[PDB]
Amino acid sequence: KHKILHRLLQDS
Amino acid sequence: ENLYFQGASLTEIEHLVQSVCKSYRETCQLRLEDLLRQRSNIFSREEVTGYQRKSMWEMWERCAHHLTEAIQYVVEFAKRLSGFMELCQNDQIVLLKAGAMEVVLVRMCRAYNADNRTVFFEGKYGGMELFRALGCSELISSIFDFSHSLSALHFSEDEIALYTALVLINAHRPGLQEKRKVEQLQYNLELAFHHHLCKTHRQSILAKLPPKGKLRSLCSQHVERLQIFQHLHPIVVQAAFPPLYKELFSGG
Ligand SMILES: CCS(=O)(=O)c1ccc([C@@H](CC(=O)NC)C(=O)Nc2ccc(C(O)(C(F)(F)F)C(F)(F)F)cc2)cc1
Ligand code: NA
Repeated sequence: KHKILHRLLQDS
Repeated sequence: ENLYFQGASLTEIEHLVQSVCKSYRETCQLRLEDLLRQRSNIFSREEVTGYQRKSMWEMWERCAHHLTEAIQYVVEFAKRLSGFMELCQNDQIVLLKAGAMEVVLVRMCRAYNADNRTVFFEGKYGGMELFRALGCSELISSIFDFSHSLSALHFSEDEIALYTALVLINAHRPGLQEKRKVEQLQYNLELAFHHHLCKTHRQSILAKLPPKGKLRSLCSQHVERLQIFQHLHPIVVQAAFPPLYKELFSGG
C-alpha cells in the first residue's frame, strides 16, 4: 500500500 | 483559487502559453539537443545480444526504475503547472495516477529516432529487439509505433509542453471531485495550445493528434503486462519495484 504521491505533492 | 479556473482574456492566454512552456523547460528531464546528439551512439549487435540474455525480471526491474525516474519529472511538471496546486489533493492524485504515464509516453517521442526506429535507453539508442527479454513484445511494438507517429508530426519543445499539459489536465478522469474547476483549467490550456498553433501556423497538426483512446490503450496494456509479470515474479515486484511505480500501476 505504497503512497509516495502525497509526499511528493506536499514537499516544497 | 486561480485565474485560469474562470474565463481568461487573450493577454491572459498569452501569459499561460509562456508559463506552460517555462514549467516544461524546467522539468523536461533531458534536453532535446542532448538526445539528438546521442542518436549516433547505437547499441552494437553484441550489446543487443547481452540485453536479450538478461533475465525477464532484471529487465522489468530496470525498466520500472527508469520509468519511475521519468514519472518523477512529470510530477514536478504538474506541480509547476498554473492551477494544478490549487486543485484539491484528491484531484491532483486522480490526474497524476491517470495521466503521468500518458505524459511520459508523449515525452518519449523526443528520445525516439524515426530514421532507424531506436529509443534512448541506458546511454545508447536501441531498437525494440533490445527489450525482447521483457516478454511483452506487443506493448513495446505499440509504444514504438506511437513514438513513430508523434515523431512524424515534428513537435517543437513548446508544442510538447502545451500538448502534455492538456494530456494531464483532463476533466473526464473518473474520480475528480471539482470537475468544473478542472474543465475551466482544461479549456484555458486548450486555448493556450491552439493559440500557439495558430500563431506558429501549425494548426494542421490538430486533426493529426492521436485519439485519447490511443494513450488509454497503451496505459491499459502496460498495466495488463505488469499484472502478468507480477504473477510470475511476485517477490521481485514486492521487493525491488519502486514504491511510486506500484502506487500508480499495481494499486500499492
Ligand atoms: C521522457 C522524458 S525524456 O525524453 O527526457 C527521456 C527519454 C528517455 C530517457 C531514458 C533514460 C535512461 O535510459 N536512463 C537510464 C529512459 O528512461 N529510457 C527509457 C525508459 C523506459 C523505456 C520503456 O520502459 C518504455 F516502455 F517506456 F518504452 C521500455 F522500452 F524499456 F520498455 C524506454 C526508454 C530519459 C529521458
Ligand atoms: Na522523435
